[PDB]
Amino acid sequence: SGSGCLMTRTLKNACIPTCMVLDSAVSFTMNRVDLVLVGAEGVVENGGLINQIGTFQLAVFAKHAHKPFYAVAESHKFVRMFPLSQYDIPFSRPILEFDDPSPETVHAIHNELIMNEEQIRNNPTLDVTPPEFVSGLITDLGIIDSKSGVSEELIKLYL
Amino acid sequence: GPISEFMSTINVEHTYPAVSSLIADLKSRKVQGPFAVAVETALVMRQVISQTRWSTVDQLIDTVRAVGSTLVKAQPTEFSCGNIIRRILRLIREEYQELLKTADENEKGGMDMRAVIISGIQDVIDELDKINTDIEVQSMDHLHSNEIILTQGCSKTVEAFLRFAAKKRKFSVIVAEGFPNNQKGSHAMAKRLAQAGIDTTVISDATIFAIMSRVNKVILGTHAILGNGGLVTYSGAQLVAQAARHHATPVVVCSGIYKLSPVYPYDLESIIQLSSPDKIMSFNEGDLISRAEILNPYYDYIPPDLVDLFITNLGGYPPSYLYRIMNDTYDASDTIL
Amino acid sequence: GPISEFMSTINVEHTYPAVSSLIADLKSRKVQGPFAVAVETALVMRQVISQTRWSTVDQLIDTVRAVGSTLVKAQPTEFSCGNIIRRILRLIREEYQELLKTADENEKLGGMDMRAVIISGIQDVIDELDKINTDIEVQSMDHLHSNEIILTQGCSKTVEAFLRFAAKKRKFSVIVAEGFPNNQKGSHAMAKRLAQAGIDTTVISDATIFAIMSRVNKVILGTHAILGNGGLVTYSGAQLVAQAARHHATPVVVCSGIYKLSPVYPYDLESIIQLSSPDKIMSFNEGDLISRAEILNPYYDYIPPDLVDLFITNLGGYPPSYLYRIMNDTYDASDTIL
Amino acid sequence: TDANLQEKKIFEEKQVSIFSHLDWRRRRTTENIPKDIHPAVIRLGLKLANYKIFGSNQRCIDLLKTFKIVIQDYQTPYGTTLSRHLTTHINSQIAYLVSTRPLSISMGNAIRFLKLEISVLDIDLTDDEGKELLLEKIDSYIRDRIIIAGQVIVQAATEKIQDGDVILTYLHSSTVNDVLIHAKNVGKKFRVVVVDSRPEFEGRVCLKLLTEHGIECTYVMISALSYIMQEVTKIFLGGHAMLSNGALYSRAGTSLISLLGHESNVPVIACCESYKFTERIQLDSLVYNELAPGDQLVNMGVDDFEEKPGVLANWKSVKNLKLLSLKYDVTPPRLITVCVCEMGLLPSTSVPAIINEFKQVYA
Amino acid sequence: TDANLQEKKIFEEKQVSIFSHLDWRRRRTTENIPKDIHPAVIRLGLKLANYKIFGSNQRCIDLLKTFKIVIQDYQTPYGTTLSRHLTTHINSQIAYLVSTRPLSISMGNAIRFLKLEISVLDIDLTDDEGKELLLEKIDSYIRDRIIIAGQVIVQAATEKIQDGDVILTYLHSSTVNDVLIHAKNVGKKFRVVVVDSRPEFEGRVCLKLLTEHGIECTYVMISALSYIMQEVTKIFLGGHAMLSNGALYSRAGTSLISLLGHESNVPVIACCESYKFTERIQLDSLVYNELAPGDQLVNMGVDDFEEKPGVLANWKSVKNLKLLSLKYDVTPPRLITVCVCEMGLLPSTSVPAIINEFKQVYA
Repeated sequence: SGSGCLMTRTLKNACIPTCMVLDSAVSFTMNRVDLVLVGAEGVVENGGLINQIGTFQLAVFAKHAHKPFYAVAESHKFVRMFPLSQYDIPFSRPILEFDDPSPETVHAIHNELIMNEEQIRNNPTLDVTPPEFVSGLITDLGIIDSKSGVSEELIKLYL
Repeated sequence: GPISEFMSTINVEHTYPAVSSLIADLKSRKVQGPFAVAVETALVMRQVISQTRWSTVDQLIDTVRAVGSTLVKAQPTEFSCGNIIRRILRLIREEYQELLKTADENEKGGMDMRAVIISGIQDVIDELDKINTDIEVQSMDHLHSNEIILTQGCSKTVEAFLRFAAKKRKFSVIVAEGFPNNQKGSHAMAKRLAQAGIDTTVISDATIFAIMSRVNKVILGTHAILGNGGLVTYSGAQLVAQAARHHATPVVVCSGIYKLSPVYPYDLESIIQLSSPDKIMSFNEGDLISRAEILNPYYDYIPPDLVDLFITNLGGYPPSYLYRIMNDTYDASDTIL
Repeated sequence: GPISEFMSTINVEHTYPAVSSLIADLKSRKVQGPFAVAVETALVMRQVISQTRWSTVDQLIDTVRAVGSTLVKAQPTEFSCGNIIRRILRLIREEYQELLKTADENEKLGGMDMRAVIISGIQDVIDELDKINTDIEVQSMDHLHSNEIILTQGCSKTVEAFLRFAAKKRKFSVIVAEGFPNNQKGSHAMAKRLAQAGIDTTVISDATIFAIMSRVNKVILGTHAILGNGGLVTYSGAQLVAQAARHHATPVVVCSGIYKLSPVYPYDLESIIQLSSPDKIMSFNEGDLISRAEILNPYYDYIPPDLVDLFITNLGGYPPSYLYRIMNDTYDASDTIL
Repeated sequence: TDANLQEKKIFEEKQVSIFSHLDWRRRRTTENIPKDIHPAVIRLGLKLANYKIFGSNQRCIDLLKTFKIVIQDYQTPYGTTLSRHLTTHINSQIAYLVSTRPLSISMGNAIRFLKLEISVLDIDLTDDEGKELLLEKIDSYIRDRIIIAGQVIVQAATEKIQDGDVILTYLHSSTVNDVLIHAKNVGKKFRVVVVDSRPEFEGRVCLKLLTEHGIECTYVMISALSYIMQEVTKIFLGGHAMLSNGALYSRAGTSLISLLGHESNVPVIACCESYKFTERIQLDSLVYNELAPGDQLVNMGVDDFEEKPGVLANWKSVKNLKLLSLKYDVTPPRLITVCVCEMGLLPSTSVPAIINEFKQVYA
Repeated sequence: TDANLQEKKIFEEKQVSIFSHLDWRRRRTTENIPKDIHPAVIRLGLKLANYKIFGSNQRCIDLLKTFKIVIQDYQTPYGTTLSRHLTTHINSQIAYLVSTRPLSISMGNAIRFLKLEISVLDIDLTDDEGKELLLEKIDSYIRDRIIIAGQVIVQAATEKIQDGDVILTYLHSSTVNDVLIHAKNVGKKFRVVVVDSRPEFEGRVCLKLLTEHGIECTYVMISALSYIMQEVTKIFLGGHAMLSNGALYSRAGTSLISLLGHESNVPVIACCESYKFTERIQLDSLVYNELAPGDQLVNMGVDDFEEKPGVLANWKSVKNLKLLSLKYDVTPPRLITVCVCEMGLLPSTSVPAIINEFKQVYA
């Protein structure tokens, strides 16, 4: 998504210090953090989290690095979906497929050898954070840490 | 919205004298502990309702929603106070609504529900002088003969919890003197239940890890529980918690429900108070007390993901079910006062 | 480099008869288990050395380092065989280099008839094996204490004699999970023996492991072999004990001999675990079933080394992150593969 | 009986053995039976103690439609009315009906429900009045709480099955069997793993049932779990009951199944029905359990006690050596990823709220 | 000692109490001492039982410096040479000393070393030849094994200290103090946290030392660990011994320090010396340990000597009530990050190999 730069400016535009971090080196930064806060693009029944890819990439660190994890979610983002593992979610296009290399022959800041748009599409855009990693879930209904009241408030929504 | 923006201090001191009197005794620790805070809180509010002039209920709501915000400003950490308040607020709005409906039989004045609120308040009072009795019963469904229990720091609720089982079943218990604050009380407890025929073993507050190897269950009595199920317990209780988690030893909590509060632990540094360093270093080492930094925390915090079971005056419940007690005991608006 | 390239078939059977004779019993599992394999694997080479012709020494190692590759190709899983071999290879090259220096001890500047000492060196390791249980059971009193609750599985004779030692003086209780279906018979016998030894022994089903682990102090185990990564190749049903013990923070303890140690590395386990006949699991009679389903019965479990907390050896007690040092002081990295 | 004596020994049976408290006492015979006992209860009573592969759910049914006949054949004495005496009659049934085999949770909760509706009916209704609604109240309790919820679960459970799965069951759970059976008829492509254990191999009957529908199945004993789990993709579990903390209460190996599944990253789906839930709470699998006689362990081979001269056959007369076999253990929630009740797929920890969604329906 | 039927009495000390085996028997007075006891040994035996803060290193030193005096004052019974008889004399000194306080690991290993050099001693020497030799060996031991190792550890220890750190120690480790004072003398900019605990507040003297060198120090009891650890960034522990499994064996509160540190992501550094390594291992902190009299915590309050009584003064005669205080506890290795031996910074699990480097390539 590259949405970090947009998030960066919008914060810097509001006079607060920023420092972009490539998605590959979040772990090295955790010891320096005191709190981890991410948004929500969707919430399932079991307390899980549907957000942009790499959201779970963080919460495991916060877990292992013993740092808390909070996610901001609006009520109207709850969903009836209930994925078993951290993978079983409906996805449009085929994802993470391989090639077939028949016997032929086709042929440190290296900033221009990047995966093309095609092979980037093969990557997924969403990951899922299981509820065990969400120390706190904040909504318009309040903050919900039970991840069972997630469901009770959920049932209260679907009439 | 404190009361000062609704009534003047002298008027507060005149019409509601016990309030300011209690506020004095609150910030000055003349009253202390969660239980003693609760009982005195309702007794104050009882007289308040017993000596107040009002008309609408909405204005009556705004009054109690103000003194509490002031009353909680006294010593907020003793959440036992505010918990009693929010209980009354719901106790009003639902009593009002239940009486707003009987009057809507076919009519399609509205006050002097006084004594009912008092009778509703007294129902809270008589409920408290009972939590121990209501809690000490569920013991026989957990503690068994020859079991080994660890517990820290003279929690009265926990005392009668075990002494009940010790009447019929015989077993052992390890007591860690909640040093420095819970020192005196802890030794008394140990001495007390020792006479109750239960193998008692007093230890230093530091030998926790050594014995957790052969400890069956651990039992704790807190000072308060927060909205995330976190525990605000007396000094030095995260050790035994972390000691248990490292040994797969389950953690149980025997606490009344009034200590439950939906305040959310945003910043713990604004929660854990600090008492006098006299409790850990004498005034005499004048060289030291001038050359170093001495601190004595009153409370300790443990996060909920370390508790395995709660014991309440209502029953045993997992932490994930705690919220459904609050909505059944409090109202969401009265979270912030 | 197997021997079949160096020597043919019949010639081996004439000069080294017990070898081909053994291989039969080794693939047919007439001789099985680690101990019984080792002792036989040893005295075979005794005759081999006692009946071989050679001049230099590099040729001699090339012979034993060749037959073993076959002698382990028969049934590799019984690592006890090759372990005896790899130790023998060092035994001679340590002896050779040792006698190579008594030559230039004062020399101012042949290679044979050192068989009897090699045989005596071989004969030594045999005497060590009949000792293995004896110099291990004495380590019990440093761990087992009265009133303690112990859980074990199977019928590892080493673990048996381990406990019974403490049982003579101190009294306590154990829990025997029968190694169903394979370690069934031996387990029950062991339990009955543990009773007469004065142990509050209790036989439980193979599946009751999680139930009682909540109140189990230590768990003792005896494997079938230990691999290069410290992983354990043990009889069936042991991973249940390990995972249930770790999930209960219960300390895992392994009481194995040292000959079962082998530096072979567990590349793929699917080539390690073996499967006996399903007869041990489901009766042959249920003919409708055996035709309509896939039935399997293995008797080897694997546990990763990061699970065990302590090993008991004839040398002593050592953590898993130390076994390598035992290897290089007992084997030679040249003889890892065969 | 011996009364307080035989009720004091129980509270003397509290000593070294961590099973000192587990009630071993049984009655496998109709010898010295009392007369306050209806026949159909006795047959049921003998069914409990002697049937082996039976009663994850069928007990509650077989108990209820038996109870109807009890009340049907019952008639109140002329002196007191109906509700003033019926309970004492039923109380004398369950007391016998316990000594045959301790109550399940499915049975115990239903009893707790029946005694309520007894105490709440209006006195105006006569006998033939009072009886007739109870049966409906019972027949509804069966259809509403049991059978329908089953069909709801079976649908919802089969929903999250995917073509290509490899799923694992353990010891014939009539519910989970109905799932896989239903799964085949809808045309889902998959195959099943069946884990059996000693003593009474409750799993082979699941193999029979599944194979009689043409299902690619695999039969391996529990001690081979480390092996087969690599193949598996999903795990289904039918429980005896679920606990207020969210723990699943089922037979012996139910924990290890969930355990290795976690450490192999496969999910643990707990198919249980709502009324099986209980406000009870327990931490270790030894506080509350139920014993099976250790004699069944003597059977060395692969058959029920028959030509099995086990070397343990005299353990009853060998000191310091005593066999045993629990048939129920407590699996904590951290392994269970989801429970599927007729209220829908819920997180196991969300159980005790559902129980509170009943005391609202009931005053 | 009536005999070693008093050792049979120890064999009876294996009962229900977990501490039944832990030896309580001591002799803190010179009543009825035997004849064959050296004076300078008596003083030590008195210093053992009555001193506090007796650093595990100084004891080994003060033992050896005392041992030389024994041998220097020793004379063999002529006609029987020195080596044949020296041990029994010394063996009669240890048996006395242990009755004042059990041997530390820092001492026992030295004992097993000197007893070795006695046997290996060349017979073709004489007395004045022999005794003079091992005195240097003893002195060599003190030079190489402790003082230098001490002098090496500190240097390597303060090396990994970074300007701006916050160090946390606990209960006065002479080595840990020895490195802290070095850090200030090299201009390292930092500050120290000092954790203390009941009973004999051994941490105050660590505060006294560090303050007398002017360091921003902080004194809080251990029951505040949850609070203070957020400020901390590194942890230093001086151990009584390190186990061959990699576990650290130090004073009773050592474990919680390492535990709370891990769950707060701070490193744990074990500054220990090679001669305090042991071939043995421990799974529980109860099998091998030593006690202190429970009376010492009867005194509630901030003092120890001061006659401030308590509510437990009768605990000796109050059944079902007993006070105790273990002095040491193990610490699992996965919580120790590094061990600082004179062989450099090593992972704690590498301990037993180092012991082999002594057994091997030496004798």
